[PDB]
Amino acid sequence: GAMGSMERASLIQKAKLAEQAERYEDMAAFMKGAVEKGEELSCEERNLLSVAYKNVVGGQRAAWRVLSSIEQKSNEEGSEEKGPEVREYREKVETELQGVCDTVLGLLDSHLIKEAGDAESRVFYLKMKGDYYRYLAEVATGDDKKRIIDSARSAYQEAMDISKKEMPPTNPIRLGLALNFSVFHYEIANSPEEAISLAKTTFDEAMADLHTLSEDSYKDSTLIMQLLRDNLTLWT
Amino acid sequence: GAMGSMERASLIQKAKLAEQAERYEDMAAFMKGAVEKGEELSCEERNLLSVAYKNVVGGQRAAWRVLSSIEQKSNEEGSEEKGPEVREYREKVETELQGVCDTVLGLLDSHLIKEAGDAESRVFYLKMKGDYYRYLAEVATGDDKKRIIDSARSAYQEAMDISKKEMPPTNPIRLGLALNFSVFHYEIANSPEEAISLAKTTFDEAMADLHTLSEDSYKDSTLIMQLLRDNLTLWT
Amino acid sequence: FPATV
Amino acid sequence: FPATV
Ligand SMILES: *CC(=O)N1CCC2(CC1)CCN(C(=O)[C@]1(Nc3ccc(Cl)cc3)C[C@@H](C)O[C@@H](C)C1)CC2
Ligand SMILES: *CC(=O)N1CCC2(CC1)CCN(C(=O)[C@]1(Nc3ccc(Cl)cc3)C[C@@H](C)O[C@@H](C)C1)CC2
Ligand SMILES: [Mg+2]
Ligand SMILES: [Mg+2]
Ligand SMILES: [Mg+2]
Ligand SMILES: [Mg+2]
Ligand SMILES: [Mg+2]
Ligand SMILES: [Mg+2]
Repeated sequence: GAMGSMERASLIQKAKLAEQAERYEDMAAFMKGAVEKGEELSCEERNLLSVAYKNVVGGQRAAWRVLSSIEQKSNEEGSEEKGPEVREYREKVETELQGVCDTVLGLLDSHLIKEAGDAESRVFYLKMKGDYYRYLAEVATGDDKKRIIDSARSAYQEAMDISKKEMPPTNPIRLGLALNFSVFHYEIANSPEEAISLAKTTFDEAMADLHTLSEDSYKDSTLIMQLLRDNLTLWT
Repeated sequence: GAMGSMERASLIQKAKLAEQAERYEDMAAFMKGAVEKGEELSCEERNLLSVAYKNVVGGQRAAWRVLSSIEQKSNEEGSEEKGPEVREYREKVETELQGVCDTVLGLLDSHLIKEAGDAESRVFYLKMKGDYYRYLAEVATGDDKKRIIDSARSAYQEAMDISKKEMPPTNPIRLGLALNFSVFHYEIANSPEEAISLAKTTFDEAMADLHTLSEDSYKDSTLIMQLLRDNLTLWT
Repeated sequence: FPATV
Repeated sequence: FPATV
């Protein structure tokens, strides 16, 4: 790997510089190199890994949606034939997106998840696994679509089971997992009722636990709770 | 070249899709492939080429400035020693930026400029040549800095001479060239008086020629004139 | 699109 | 920074 000769601490330092410079592809490559050193990641390091790939794949998803919409319009009645170029370029972007998702899943499987024993690490990585299978599901149209969807579901479910046992209802990781699993239900699994129920119950249980928190923890939890409320407002 | 097997028209089509998707690296690679077909570029095609590389190098320049500022702060008294990483990563971004500039200059030299005979094409390409030497000058700190600056100046000057002979004072290409050459004087050549004089005279001569224009041409010219005014306001 | 983190 | 096009 191209980062094999760079110190772990230097890779982390440069990931933070890349973040400041909004160079998310570089940030992701540095964090991949850091993971491949083989040591477990601290809380801050897990967050850097997640931020980097979330931003890279987020940009790819936005581009894919623009191209997919143009392609859909091209296949409407009365639309002039323009050749294979729109499909080809949508496929190019799609293949790159799938590559990034496969890279992240590969890091999780080799060997982040198997070494993660604390709830905060294990839930966080399993949430990521669910997220990157969800992004694969967004673009899937073939024979493996059901298995891809099920892989997302299974990862989210394991994360949920641990989070409910081991974390308070206001824990930001538990909240963010629930937010994203609810979106999975709505957008991927054709289960809007499940999405709504999950968001509502998560919000309400968090509300009831806010009284236990410091000012700073309260701010952290309420920020994510607002996103649950925003989605509920969108969906009702 | 990786685009050697793709039709010229397909490369142009995909450049336009990439623009819609805000995929400027892809847009630039498609336009490079189109240039390398060896045919001259139409007005619209020249604009696509320029937009693509302007956006790619613009992002690199923004990142370079963030990193250079951090590096400058690191070399202040009382700043803790943090090792070679900031310099290394600034150098990485710098080298990539220089590579993109060299790529654009290479397309201009092989063989866009030598085949450009009409004022609108030749002035546009010479302006681009000035711009990419200016971006090289922004990061230059060594023995060739003076020659890099002079290469920018020479390209802008040839463009100016043609534009004044062959184009009306409201022509958007003449205006954009003058805007950028004025910035060259202010930021690169340590000549703020020349920058101010050029912006003022360009603005005033354009003002006097607006009466000749259609509504649509008026809108085009006045949009760029406002940028001249904005810079004058910044500088006075 | 809905919010995710 | 100043405006360029
Ligand atoms: C060390 C650790 O476990 N972390 C770092 C802090 C963080 C959880 C992972 C919690 C605070 N935080 C956030 O609230 C935001 N991002 C995420 C939340 C939850 C999850 Cl599972 C993933 C990401 C970032 C913040 C700026 O905006 C809010 C809305 C979400 C960062 C991650
Ligand atoms: C065919 C040709 O010669 N072109 C396409 C149109 C254009 C000149 C090059 C003029 C209109 N235009 C602009 O005004 C903007 N960009 C540039 C202007 C001038 C130059 Cl030399 C380069 C670029 C884009 C517009 C959205 O915003 C204004 C402020 C500048 C595009 C290029
Ligand atoms: Mg070491
Ligand atoms: Mg495909
Ligand atoms: Mg339930
Ligand atoms: Mg051909
Ligand atoms: Mg250098
Ligand atoms: Mg003069």
